[PDB]
Amino acid sequence: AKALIVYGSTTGNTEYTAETIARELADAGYEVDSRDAASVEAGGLFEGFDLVLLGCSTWGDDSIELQDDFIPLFDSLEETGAQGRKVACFGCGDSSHEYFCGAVDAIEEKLKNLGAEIVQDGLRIDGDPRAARDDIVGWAHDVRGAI
Ligand SMILES: Cc1cc2nc3c(=O)[nH]c(=O)nc-3n(C[C@H](O)[C@H](O)[C@H](O)COP(=O)(O)O)c2cc1C
Repeated sequence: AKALIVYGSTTGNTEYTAETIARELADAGYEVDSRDAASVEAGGLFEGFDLVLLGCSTWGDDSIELQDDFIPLFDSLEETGAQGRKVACFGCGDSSHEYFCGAVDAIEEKLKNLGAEIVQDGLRIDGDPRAARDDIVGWAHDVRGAI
């Protein structure tokens, strides 16, 4: 009944993606809360939520880095209340890079170590998200059925 959507986005790709997802969940009857990573703090962030969706863009010149706003959260993921919590991940990227949506893997690896429960494989979007719109909607739909 309650979902938290936390996103880290620079050029607004991931932000558009997060809000598409939320419409999908709010439509199915969930109570939704969307938050910019810049605005939140890690201590008990997952408290009171049945499902969490975390999205981030991928950066870095010579190594894989997470979006700036997300870093603090990622760093203190141990304090969010992730053990046994149902999560799913997403992000925007560019397949011209070697590690296509490398942030997604990093987060997912981190969550499993914490004992989170990963409901579905992460959504990884190439180029412009409005052109992968049906894919976003498809995923939200799948996420829903995997609960
Ligand atoms: C210097 C740089 C490095 C990037 N590195 C990667 C990468 O390793 N893997 C990937 O999929 N995308 C990579 N991308 C691209 C972004 O993630 C992409 O432009 C994305 O749509 C931005 O998402 P946002 O608006 O949510 O910030 C990089 C972009 C730049 C400028």
